[PDB]
Amino acid sequence: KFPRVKNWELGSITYDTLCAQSQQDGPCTPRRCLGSLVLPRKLPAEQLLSQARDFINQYYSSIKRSGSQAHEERLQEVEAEVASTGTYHLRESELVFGAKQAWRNAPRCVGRIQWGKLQVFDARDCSSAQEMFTYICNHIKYATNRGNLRSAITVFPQRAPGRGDFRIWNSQLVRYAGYRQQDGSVRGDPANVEITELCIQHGWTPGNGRFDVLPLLLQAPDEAPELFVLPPELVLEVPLEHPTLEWFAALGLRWYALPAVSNMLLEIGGLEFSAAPFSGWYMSTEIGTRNLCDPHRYNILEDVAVCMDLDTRTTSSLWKDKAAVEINLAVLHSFQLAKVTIVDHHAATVSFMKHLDNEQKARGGCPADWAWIVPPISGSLTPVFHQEMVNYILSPAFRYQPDPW
Amino acid sequence: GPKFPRVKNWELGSITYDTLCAQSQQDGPCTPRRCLGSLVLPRKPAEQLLSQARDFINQYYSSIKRSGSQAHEERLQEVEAEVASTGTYHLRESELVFGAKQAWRNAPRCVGRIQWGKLQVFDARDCSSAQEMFTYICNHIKYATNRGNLRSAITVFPQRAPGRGDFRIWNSQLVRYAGYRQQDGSVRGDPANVEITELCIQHGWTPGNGRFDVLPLLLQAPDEAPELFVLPPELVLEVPLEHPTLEWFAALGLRWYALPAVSNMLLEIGGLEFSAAPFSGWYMSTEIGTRNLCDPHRYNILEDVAVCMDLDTRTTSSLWKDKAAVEINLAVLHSFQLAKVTIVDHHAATVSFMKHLDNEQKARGGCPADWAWIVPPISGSLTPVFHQEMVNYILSPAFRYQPDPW
Ligand code: HEM
Ligand code: HEM
Ligand SMILES: Cc1cc(N)nc(COc2cncc(CNCCc3cccc(F)c3)c2)c1
Ligand SMILES: Cc1cc(N)nc(COc2cncc(CNCCc3cccc(F)c3)c2)c1
Ligand SMILES: C[C@H](O)[C@H](O)[C@H]1CNc2nc(N)[nH]c(=O)c2N1
Ligand SMILES: C[C@H](O)[C@H](O)[C@H]1CNc2nc(N)[nH]c(=O)c2N1
Ligand SMILES: [Zn+2]
Repeated sequence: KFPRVKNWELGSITYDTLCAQSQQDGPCTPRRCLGSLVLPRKLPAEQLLSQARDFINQYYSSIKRSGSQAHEERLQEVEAEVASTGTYHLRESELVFGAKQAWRNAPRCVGRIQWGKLQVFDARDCSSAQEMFTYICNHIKYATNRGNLRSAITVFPQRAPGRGDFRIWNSQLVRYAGYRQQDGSVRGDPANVEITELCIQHGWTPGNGRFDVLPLLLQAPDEAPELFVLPPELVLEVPLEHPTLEWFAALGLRWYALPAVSNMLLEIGGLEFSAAPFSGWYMSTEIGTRNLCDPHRYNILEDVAVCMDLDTRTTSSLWKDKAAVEINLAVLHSFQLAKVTIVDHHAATVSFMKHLDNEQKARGGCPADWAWIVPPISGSLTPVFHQEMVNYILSPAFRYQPDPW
Repeated sequence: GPKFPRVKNWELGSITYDTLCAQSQQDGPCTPRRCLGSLVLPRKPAEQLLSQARDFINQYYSSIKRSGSQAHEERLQEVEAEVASTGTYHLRESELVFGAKQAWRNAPRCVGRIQWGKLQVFDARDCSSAQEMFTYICNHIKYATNRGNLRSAITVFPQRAPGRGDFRIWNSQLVRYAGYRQQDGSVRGDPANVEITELCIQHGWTPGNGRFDVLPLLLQAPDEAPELFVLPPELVLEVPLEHPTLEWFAALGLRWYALPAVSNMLLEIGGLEFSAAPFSGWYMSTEIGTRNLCDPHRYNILEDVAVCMDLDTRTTSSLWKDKAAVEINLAVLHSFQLAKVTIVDHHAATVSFMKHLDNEQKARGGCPADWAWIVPPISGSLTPVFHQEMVNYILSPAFRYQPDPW
């Protein structure tokens, strides 16, 4: 059956027919919906072959050469390579297609209007932690681009039958240290406690600030991970200040410009890429609301509210909501002042809406995770709140994977 | 671990398993291929009734700790006999009270369920005219409103009968503002209520022309055309909205009623279907201040308020929507507080729902919850529910949606 999808602000209706191309089951069953869960409980030739035929068919269709000679000779190659090695390799152009399709298909991403514009670095000729680091520095410098950020992915070597994975231990290329203190509390970023402690275990000298940029633990197959410190001039950071509130700057708050995920797995045509770091630019709510205001992140709300002299003693003064708004404004202002790319949650979701329309004409649907797509302040003040969404798994995909340790 | 969904809170790092979902005897709209949890409305008796009935009666006896008893098996026999010979059956009084509370308890879209055990149940199963429905409704509103100190209540009209037509309240709520369609194509009042306004008029209501005219009730007794009834203005408590520091906000003439009372839902118990059974609580302040006032397709006042606040409305990145919504929300709380009318802010409320989650975990092993509806429409991740995973599934008794009577 094809689901009927309504926008409640406008009374408009479409049908999702794309969802019929899902070959992978999600977590819901008719007895119970599990769609607000972050993770899956879950976490041979014939089947690799079919995902591979499917994907190649996807690529030749994409360049409008379906059923051509080049298409059939390419299905033959793949057939022949699997048949004798139990695996195959992608052509650079195909990889480029798969990476953009994997972004296109990511249901938790509100930035997909950008999906066609992705700089793809091929790093499948990497054989050491050393090389990885080199590739990673070039990715950072390219993506950062003096504040004029540009989407990029760098694809390290695929997983292989015999052997350890290429991995980046860090969850992001830039992350702040979180230091567990004696009295139970955390200095710095509570989300990075464990990865901070792993870096110390492998011989990093720690700092003691709240914004110490972490080193990278890079691991080549079956080897101990290796520590690399990023050169400080490569990690663009943005000092936080407020348009009108003068003391805010005094707070010493800052955030880094580049959001680059480095622990997710990229799957294309049955092949898996355990190290394939990707980056775009931040939506300000990610920093203003979640990273600074989550109670299990930097948890700055009370501090800000007090500074604003708000009545902290009760929920009904709405001091939480008042402070959160200024912290998001301070993030937008500061990024705009330091000429670094940022998108607010209204502009972002408005363009997500455009993307839904585009996909509806292009593909007959768009898989989307409503809980992730709707922003964390002002949900119903943005258009996506009012938009129904069908969520499902298409391939190429980005997946989660276990932590290497 | 156990083969029941694992459920995680990402703020505290705590885990539970929902086993309650095992008791669900009704499929929702999702399947392994695609999740449909975000649709408001997905999709659209004989031997079926009996087993729905048996199930309910079994729940009733458990709740009183008499499962397996003689009174329990006799009740079962009594229900079987009745359906054997009439196609239907009837609930004992305390069975209705249990079921009505259990239906509120089961409703995945209600954040207010810490309150589920406290519900005044008005048995109106004797009611036999639209005039009488009106008396009952008025009694409900008086009781529920209690001069500002609101009280949860439900009034249950007679059940669907096979061969006879339904009791039906046409209004979606007991209290609703009119929406008048203009010549320029805009709406004055509440655009949500454009259809029910035009039906009131067709049935001979003489209409007003304000932004906040209280609609009359269109009430339908079995097999009769519906009849029109005007609520006496002294029974509809309203709160004029002001802001604690922005002195001009009172000048906008915004107002809202005290009593949220849903009147178009179907209460199903044991297979029996109560098509008219309006229930009411008190508001969480975001329903008024954020949805009713700021939705683009409702009163849509965000721009007006931001202009008064002298915000830059020509650019998204000034967060003018965000600042104005906050203030409108503070104004809803401030004004209900001053007027001594019960209201709860979205912080207080979501907290009490986390408590309710923990109570239900112990009592029943889980709690059906609709995340998109539980999370408030401003300040989501500032409330603890945002960080709580939730399992959604259908349990009976239940409030269900039903097709509009026209
Ligand atoms: C163009 C700038 C981009 C913006 C503004 C953007 C926006 C976002 C946001 C707000 C999230 C939710 C993040 C969170 O709550 O942790 C997200 C998730 C995601 N995005 Fe993007 N995105 C951008 C570019 C990209 C690119 C280049 C890729 C991949 C090539 C990508 C793939 C993903 C994926 C796979 C997720 C889900 C991550 C997860 O499950 O943790 N996005 N995006
Ligand atoms: C005591 C104070 C209560 C509060 C604060 C409250 C809160 C809420 C809220 C905020 C909603 C969502 C409203 C919307 O977005 O349309 C809701 C929905 C709902 N509540 Fe409550 N509730 C309360 C009492 C009740 C009572 C007494 C009942 C019935 C006995 C009830 C049953 C329901 C049901 C069935 C829905 C879903 C309505 C729909 O899907 O259209 N609640 N509740
Ligand atoms: C590409 C991109 C653009 C942009 N604007 N923002 C992002 C940020 O994405 C993330 C930020 N922080 C964390 C994540 C990863 N979260 C995965 C959920 C998860 C799974 C398993 C364990 C766990 F602790 C957490 C992604 C990424
Ligand atoms: C009891 C109660 C307490 C409280 N605080 N708030 C409420 C508010 O409940 C509602 C408010 N506004 C609208 C509704 C009705 N929602 C119906 C959604 C819908 C739309 C279209 C078709 C359909 F079948 C169903 C309920 C009810
Ligand atoms: C439990 C819940 O699903 C979880 O908190 C989700 C909600 N929505 C989200 N949305 C985004 N973009 N990112 C998140 O981390 C989350 N967290
Ligand atoms: C499309 C989406 O399902 C819809 O806008 C929902 C979102 N969450 C909601 N939550 C509540 N409480 N009330 C609503 O009307 C809605 N609307
Ligand atoms: Zn689902």
